[PDB]
Amino acid sequence: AQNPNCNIMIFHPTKEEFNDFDKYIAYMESQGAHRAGLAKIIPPKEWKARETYDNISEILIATPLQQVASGRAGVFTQYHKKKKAMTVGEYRHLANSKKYQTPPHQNFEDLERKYWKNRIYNSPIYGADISGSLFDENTKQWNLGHLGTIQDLLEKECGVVIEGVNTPYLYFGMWKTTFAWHTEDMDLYSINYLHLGEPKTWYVVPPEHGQRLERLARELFPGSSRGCGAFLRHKVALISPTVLKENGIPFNRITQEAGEFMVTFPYGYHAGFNHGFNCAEAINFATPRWIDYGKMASQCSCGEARVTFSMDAFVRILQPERYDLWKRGQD
Ligand SMILES: O=C(O)CNC(=O)C(=O)O
Ligand SMILES: [Mg+2]
Ligand code: NI
Ligand SMILES: [Zn+2]
Repeated sequence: AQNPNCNIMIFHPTKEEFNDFDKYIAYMESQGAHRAGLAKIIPPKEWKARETYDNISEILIATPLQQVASGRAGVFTQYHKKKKAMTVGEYRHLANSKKYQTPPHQNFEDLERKYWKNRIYNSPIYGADISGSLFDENTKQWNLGHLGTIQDLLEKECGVVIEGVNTPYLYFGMWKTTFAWHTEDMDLYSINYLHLGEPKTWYVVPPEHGQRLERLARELFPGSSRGCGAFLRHKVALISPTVLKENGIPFNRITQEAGEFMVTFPYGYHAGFNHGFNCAEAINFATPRWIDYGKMASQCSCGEARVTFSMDAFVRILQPERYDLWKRGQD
């Protein structure tokens, strides 16, 4: 078996290898990459997402989210308070203000120490889940607005035509903005490109060990667990690397820099934080190997997780027994 310790793998495709997206994903999996839950892909040196980022300031963040924490430094939840609309130029100025800017630090490890010590004492503002793309239409390779759709994959593998669409989303971050422990909707893959700015640190649990993370989360968030049988779908819970180590949970970490892609694999729990002002683009995708994960994915039926129009069809076709109860949650 390849990559039996489930380490995060880093790939450096040539421009020739960067032509065929599906083929490269299948290659990475042939080397065991999926066992980690997360891989990094450094694009060929000749490739670019677009010519410049000079003209993005007028993108609107219609509903910036203030991420307010509760709990202890290593075990906390966050709630998202809605704020008034602002442009990306206005958000960048806010991220760079004395109140929100990255503190002085020695290196990424020192900054990670400072994040886990101090995150709960601040409420950074995140622009999340903004439908759109920053890839130039002329970028033909690994353009996250031009991928094969999940509805087309399901149709190709299973023969069933379904409604729904698959588009990318933009993320504008600042120091301490946080993504909670989660897998993707329907345990899909994700791909994330860091277009510009400061890094993003990721933590990930190997898919084969995801249930260990779930059992710890039920112990650490016991009222949330009683409220919902898949409460990590709410995307609110954080657990630090120190707490994971104290409880024997297998995980890995890596820092993504501007210009780099990350891929998350089916049922790879992940969480992380931004180092300073940045912009990322991400989308879900599927492969043939995903189908069985989609059939087994947990679902939130308490009604908190509330997700896209296109997830309906996935549940209806892959999980017809759950359909009924999951849609009672979504209506
Ligand atoms: O970058 C972010 O805030 C969160 N993104 C992801 O969870 C992803 O790409 O799967
Ligand atoms: Mg603009
Ligand atoms: Ni994700
Ligand atoms: Zn729920």
